[PDB]
Amino acid sequence: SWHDLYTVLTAVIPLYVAMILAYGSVRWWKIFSPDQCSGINRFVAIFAVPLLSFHFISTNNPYAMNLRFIAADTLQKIIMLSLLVLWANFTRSGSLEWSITIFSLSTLPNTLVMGIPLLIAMYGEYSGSLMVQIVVLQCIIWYTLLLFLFEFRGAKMLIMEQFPETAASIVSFKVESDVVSLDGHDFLETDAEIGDDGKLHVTVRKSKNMPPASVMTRLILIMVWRKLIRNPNTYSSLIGLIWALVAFRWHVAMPKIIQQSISILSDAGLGMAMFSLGLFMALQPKLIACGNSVATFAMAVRFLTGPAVMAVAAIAIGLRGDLLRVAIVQAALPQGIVPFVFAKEYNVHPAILSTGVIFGMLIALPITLVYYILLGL
Amino acid sequence: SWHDLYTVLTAVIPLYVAMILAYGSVRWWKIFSPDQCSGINRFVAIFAVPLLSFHFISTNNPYAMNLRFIAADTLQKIIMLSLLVLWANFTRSGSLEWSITIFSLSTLPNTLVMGIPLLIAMYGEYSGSLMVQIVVLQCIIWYTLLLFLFEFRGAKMLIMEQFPETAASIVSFKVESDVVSLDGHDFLETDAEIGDDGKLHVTVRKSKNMPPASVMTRLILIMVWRKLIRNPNTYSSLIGLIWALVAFRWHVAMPKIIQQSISILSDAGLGMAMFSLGLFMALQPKLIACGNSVATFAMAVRFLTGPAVMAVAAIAIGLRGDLLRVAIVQAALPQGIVPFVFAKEYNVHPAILSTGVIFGMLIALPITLVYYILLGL
Repeated sequence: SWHDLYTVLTAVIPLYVAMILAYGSVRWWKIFSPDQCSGINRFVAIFAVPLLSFHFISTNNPYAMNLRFIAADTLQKIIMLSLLVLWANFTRSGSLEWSITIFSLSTLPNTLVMGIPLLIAMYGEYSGSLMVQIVVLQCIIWYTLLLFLFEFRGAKMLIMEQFPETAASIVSFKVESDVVSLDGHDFLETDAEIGDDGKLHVTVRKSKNMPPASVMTRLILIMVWRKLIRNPNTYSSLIGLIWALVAFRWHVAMPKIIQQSISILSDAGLGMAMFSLGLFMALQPKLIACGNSVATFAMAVRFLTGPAVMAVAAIAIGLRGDLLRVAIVQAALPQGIVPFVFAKEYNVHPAILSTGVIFGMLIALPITLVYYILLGL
Repeated sequence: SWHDLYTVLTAVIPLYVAMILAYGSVRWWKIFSPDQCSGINRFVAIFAVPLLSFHFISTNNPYAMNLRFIAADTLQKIIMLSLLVLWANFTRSGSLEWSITIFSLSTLPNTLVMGIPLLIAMYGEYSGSLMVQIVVLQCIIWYTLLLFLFEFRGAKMLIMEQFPETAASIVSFKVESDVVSLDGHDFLETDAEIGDDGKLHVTVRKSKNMPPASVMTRLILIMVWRKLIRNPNTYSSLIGLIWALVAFRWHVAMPKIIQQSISILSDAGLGMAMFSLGLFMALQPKLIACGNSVATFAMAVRFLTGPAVMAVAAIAIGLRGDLLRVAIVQAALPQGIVPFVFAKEYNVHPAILSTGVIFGMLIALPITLVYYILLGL
């Protein structure tokens, strides 16, 4: 039909209007300076996104989750991880960075900003609830797993570089409180001291053999804790989950004054998110970053492999009806912002992820509309 | 009672929560740089305030205005202008700058950001409609009159300084297109050429006698047009008024897609306005700028003279019932932002206006609550 297409367009165009307004304000009309845009982006990331996430999570009911949908979403990621492990361990071309980038491209779409309105327009409010559950799972688990992988890579790099031969007998790690990351952007020095028994201890502070897995486990856990304790998204997710649990357990209603206090800043989340995405689009030197072959490979992976593995897993478990379609449409969404930020901070193929987010936001309307039409027959 | 007090507090606290959040982010937790705050303020002023004003104006019905309320609001300003004229012309202590500052302090409260929610909570939606009408009148007329006065002062200063003796016989003024203001922040040079008949013409370009009023009228009109053509508020007000007229004449409904496109950025108006006010509060070196005596004089004028002249005019015309109270409560609101911006750009007592806006926002809750209680007996 065409009325449903008009409803989908009505839902999706205002986001693009905000994006184009920001793009023109920076590129055509020359209104905002780069550092002013940085300040707007900082405000958005610190305030508008965490409050929107809190508002979405604290309304979701954790006692009415759809088990099979979560099972399919987890099964596709298990399939992807298995494929990556087999490719990396049993082929000379495999690498950890490529595995991380492929996992991010093929398994982490943008569900918060764009997924909820588009899926609500396409199928209804139950699709919105499913997107909320997916966002909750993504925030609690998959972002934590990405951080685990990034911290493991950083720790491996530090161990390999600092102790090419001495790292054989290391058993303990010490890190000062001033250390916040293992990216390498700062001056990290590890003093070494001989133990009484004969082993060697190392202390990490700010200015090819493997030790046993226990010490890496401890170090990675410490780093992951130190970075989760200083991230607004973790606080938003945890507080929202706890409040949702208690409120749907004891039917407790939040005070109206606190609700309005949260909403007065939560109401700016979607428009400011799209505006900041437009600012990011305008600040880039050119729309396509990596190049023709790399960009077409990334776009093909994002818009084909994700839907393909989603279909395989969904018919494998037994998803049927509109739910199945929802999964496929969820798989074809543009790639998320949080993995892009992670790739920027750890500098693991940031150009490919930037091409992903921006060009996917640009060309998701034709691709998602085509998916909707084909699944509509 | 106390339930009505709780409702008023519920309406007003979230604004202060946003303000305090911004103040702490800049002062306590040190999140935003001064230029990032400037970028946020620029975004707010360019986008969020004009769109909020457009949304409010385009919904108002211009065929159902309350004539007597507008008559009282205009009568108080006529009284103030008459008092200022008598004081300035017939006393050696009178001045134009003092008259402008007193008029701004005593006649221009903040009705858009704070007046509408507070008055809706206090008295109902009809109070909101009255505040919308007041905002429309303020945007169309009184801001234009302020600009007329400021441009007249600038033209007088330029004429007096450039031609202490030659300005007697000037008859025509020419201004190049690059000139945007008469503030003096730029290099303004006025070439003089002798006419064929014998008079002298002057051309203004960017690097005690009075001429007849026609030439000042022409020059001031040209400058006012050149500045109204480059102000988002004028476009917002004009387009909103035209759309409201046609839509309430022919019962035309705006397309839903355009409505959502406007609303996605209009929804951030109130929270971002309060956030920017908090940023302004945090960026100042100290809360009180002018000093103890000047601040107490300005605050006393704002919170006593305005209500007093409002009462005089309202009982003079014959306002009775809650409407009368509304006027008084409208007169005790904190002083507006647009006159403060005007005073900043023309540098006419900016410290007093800054003290006005900030300290009035701080202590309007006790004063307005006291007014509500006393008028409630």
